[PDB]
Amino acid sequence: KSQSDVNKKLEQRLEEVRFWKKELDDKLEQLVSATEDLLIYQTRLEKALESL
Amino acid sequence: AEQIRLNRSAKYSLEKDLRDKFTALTIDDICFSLNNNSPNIRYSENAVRIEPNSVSLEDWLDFSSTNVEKADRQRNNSMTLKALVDRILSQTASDLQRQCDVVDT
Amino acid sequence: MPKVLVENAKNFPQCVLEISDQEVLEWYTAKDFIVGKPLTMLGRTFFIYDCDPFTRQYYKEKFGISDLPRI
Amino acid sequence: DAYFQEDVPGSTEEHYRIRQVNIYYYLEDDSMSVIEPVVENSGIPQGKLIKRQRLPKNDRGDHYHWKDLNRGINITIYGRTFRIVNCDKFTQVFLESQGIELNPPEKMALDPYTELRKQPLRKYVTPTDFDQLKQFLTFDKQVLRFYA
Amino acid sequence: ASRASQHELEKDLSDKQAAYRIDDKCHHLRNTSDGISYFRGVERVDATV
Amino acid sequence: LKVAQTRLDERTRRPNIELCRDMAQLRLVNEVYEVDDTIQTLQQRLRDA
Amino acid sequence: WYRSNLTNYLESNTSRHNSERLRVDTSRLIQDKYQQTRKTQADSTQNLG
Repeated sequence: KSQSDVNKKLEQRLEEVRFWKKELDDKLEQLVSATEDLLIYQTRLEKALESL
Repeated sequence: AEQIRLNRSAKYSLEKDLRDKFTALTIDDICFSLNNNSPNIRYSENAVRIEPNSVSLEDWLDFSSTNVEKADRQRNNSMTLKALVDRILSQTASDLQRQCDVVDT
Repeated sequence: MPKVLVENAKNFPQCVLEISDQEVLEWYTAKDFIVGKPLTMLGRTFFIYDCDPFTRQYYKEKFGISDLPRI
Repeated sequence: DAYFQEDVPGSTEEHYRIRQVNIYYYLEDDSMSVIEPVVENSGIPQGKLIKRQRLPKNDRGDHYHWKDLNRGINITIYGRTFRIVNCDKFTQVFLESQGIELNPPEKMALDPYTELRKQPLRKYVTPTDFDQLKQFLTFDKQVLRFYA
Repeated sequence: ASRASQHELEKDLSDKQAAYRIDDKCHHLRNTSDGISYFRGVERVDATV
Repeated sequence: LKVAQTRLDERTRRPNIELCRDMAQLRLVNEVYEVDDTIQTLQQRLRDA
Repeated sequence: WYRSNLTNYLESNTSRHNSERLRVDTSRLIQDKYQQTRKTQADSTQNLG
């Protein structure tokens, strides 16, 4: 019974860390996408100064 | 450029925490896949000890939540600057076109 | 026997001195006498067709030739 | 670590000059210093080059920050133009932590006077072993017969 | 005899564990994940036993 | 491209047997090439335009 | 004069049209490469899965 209880507690710990890793990864996707939008807007500004 | 720097700093911290999550996950997978007759199981040492660099569950969840909300806040700032930059470019193009037209007239 | 010589034979006065070690770039070696091909020594062509199996074992064990033929 | 090119006039066996400097950025007060490590046989009064104070960047009196200090860049100060080449692991981890992509590193330019200021290596490579005595003791009574 | 069989299968499970784990990282290794470096030769190298 | 490279760099650390020419091995080895050729076509289009 | 008054016109026409064709085709090449590179990943992923 004690070993089964330890295994169950390990299962909840795995599920918790997996959920938070998924949350971090899904936020990283959008953070990198926002950085890419900032980079393309920076390229547009460089084109604006060069055409100026 | 400053907003890109802030986004990349948030990227660095978030990637730090994510690879820490992966190595903790593989440690816990090895822990969970340990049966009674598995090999490489051995007598330990002092072992049973609350670690002097350990943190609490509430502190761990607070750290993860703070990282997520910091990244989301920087994304919100990025979208706000995106709208501001779009307005600035449109205004600059309109002013230059109108001034060139009135000079030609 | 010397093969192709250094690029100073025009300056080298062989009316007095012989073909010594200082001016030979390549001497004739067993990497030349592989039977089944021609050869040009002195001023004439020898086509080499056979060798004794001592030479055959030498060429098997040193230069990796395993197709050493008979003509 | 950085270098700056000096066009020395009226000098034999030299027409340009590369001097090796380390550029330190103190985060405690956002200050800078430039130290010049000394090479042995050079008559330049080498030592410290720029003291620890906030180095100006523009005409209006802005100090250089760490947000515009990367690898492989040109930075001008007090007339001169240093070429920052590399940095250490601490500067790398700090800059990637604060969110600055570091440029790929380049190779460090070398002083011609220093590199012709080198003695030769006085070592020699010993000859082979297959001399006349090995050739007589190893392949004696061994000839290669052919038929032509 | 059975113990030798046990060991063989034991090492097998260990190998399959590494497999699942390594091939897992791969299955979810999407863009903007973590490492995603620009190695050179991953295609040239090939020693599948 | 970067994804496939790391995806193939870890699958080359699999232990003993595991290392198998799985459909992935082919597909992943293909990805690298394809994307490399893809980027190449695009590179000329730059010089072309 | 009328001959050199047509030369220029020709240059413009040709040059202008050349660009249009290249640009039109380039745009397509982009959608094409985008699609496949995304797909290739999808395929490679199912294999690893």
